[PDB]
Amino acid sequence: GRSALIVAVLCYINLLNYMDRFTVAGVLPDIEQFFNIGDSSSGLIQTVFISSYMVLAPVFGYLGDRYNRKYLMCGGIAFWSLVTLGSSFIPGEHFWLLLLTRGLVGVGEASYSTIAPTLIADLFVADQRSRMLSIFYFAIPVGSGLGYIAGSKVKDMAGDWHWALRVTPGLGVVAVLLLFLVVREPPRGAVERHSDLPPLNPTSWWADLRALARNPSFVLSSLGFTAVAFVTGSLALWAPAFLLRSRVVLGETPSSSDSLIFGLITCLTGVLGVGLGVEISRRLRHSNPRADPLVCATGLLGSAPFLFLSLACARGSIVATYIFIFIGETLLSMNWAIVADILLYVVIPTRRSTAEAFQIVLSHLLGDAGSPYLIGLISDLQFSLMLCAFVGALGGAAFLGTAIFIEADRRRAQLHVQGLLHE
Ligand SMILES: CCCCCCCC/C=C\CCCCCCCC(=O)OC[C@@H](O)COP(=O)(O)OCC[N+](C)(C)C
Repeated sequence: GRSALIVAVLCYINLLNYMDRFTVAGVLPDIEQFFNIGDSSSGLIQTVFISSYMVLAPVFGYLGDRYNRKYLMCGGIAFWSLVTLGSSFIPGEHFWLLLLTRGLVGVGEASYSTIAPTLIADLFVADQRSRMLSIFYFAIPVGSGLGYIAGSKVKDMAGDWHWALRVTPGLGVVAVLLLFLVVREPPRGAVERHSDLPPLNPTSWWADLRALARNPSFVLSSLGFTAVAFVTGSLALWAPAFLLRSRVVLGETPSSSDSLIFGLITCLTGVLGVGLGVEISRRLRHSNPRADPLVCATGLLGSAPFLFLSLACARGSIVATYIFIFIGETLLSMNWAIVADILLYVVIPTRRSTAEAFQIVLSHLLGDAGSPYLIGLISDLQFSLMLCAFVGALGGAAFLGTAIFIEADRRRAQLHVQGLLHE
């Protein structure tokens, strides 16, 4: 009864998190005009954000494995909300202030995104964990899309680009108050372990890193998740320009309507993919214990041919291409929630924050330092799509390799929880 309200609070804070991530991307051309900057500086904003995020994710993993998770989350939320509200007041003489404030936003969001799913892990069990993680990753893409559209509409109505950063910090003191009042910090593995036992002690951090590098299920699911994130990021970067150029060749248009249509499509396939993936994995898991990574691999390698045929279909019509991309993105998007589950049952509750931090670092590094840096390098159009398909096939092989090792690793972790094995 109280854990449902905790899940509602965490879903709301996740929606706010991605809203604050994308509210500056929904206002980008007026930023490019205000500070007198070219094309590279928007990529510099996003690069500073993701770099601070990746560098400060391991620190908050190490802190959330050993200290009060609710206090660190409250501090992170208060920090990024305060620095956003302060970043609203930057004059046009200094752009590096905007860069530094984006870095601090990245720090706070790294804190929250590293620590938050461990509470959902420690409050529920298998199927209910799967459904509440489904709600969490329902909250991410609606948050991103609504943040873009809210920044854009607030800038259009108010007339100043600064007001795009003034909408989100007002909904941040509410999240801090809710996280202080409603959420109560659960023990590390309260439902995976009886209450009469002494609490589990966190060992050294080097032992945590060696133990997280010695199990193959977690590493291979992280590599599959990395490949999926790379494929989706490159596709979202490439698709609107491709559809515009297709309508240029046909002659319909000699970036607003197609952009909003593709944004609606991305949001709807995100929520439908998370829902369908959790549903199929929960259905199949009872008759097959290795069904989560198999469903991940089926989603990835069954999304591959729909996108592969959309390029051939785009010459004839547009509606069939839209439909086929809508069908492929769902199978691309099951993997978020299913990979979050696969992480949260193969890792000891004294290592889940470090596992989330390592997964964040690996995924964001090999996806976002690679796609806008190598896709644009090899593009300047079919070899980029062939590289995308090769990475997708490698991710499918990684998810099958996860399916080989998921039983032994889940058993070893659940026996380590019960104290029957000692490291
Ligand atoms: C039981 C229910 C209890 C409470 C219910 C509340 C739950 C959540 C509340 C409200 C959300 C509903 C509104 C629908 C959201 C749809 C999002 C939406 O329509 O977004 C508009 C699109 O334009 C966003 O996509 P873009 O940002 O363009 O794509 C990115 C392009 N890029 C180049 C910048 C990378």
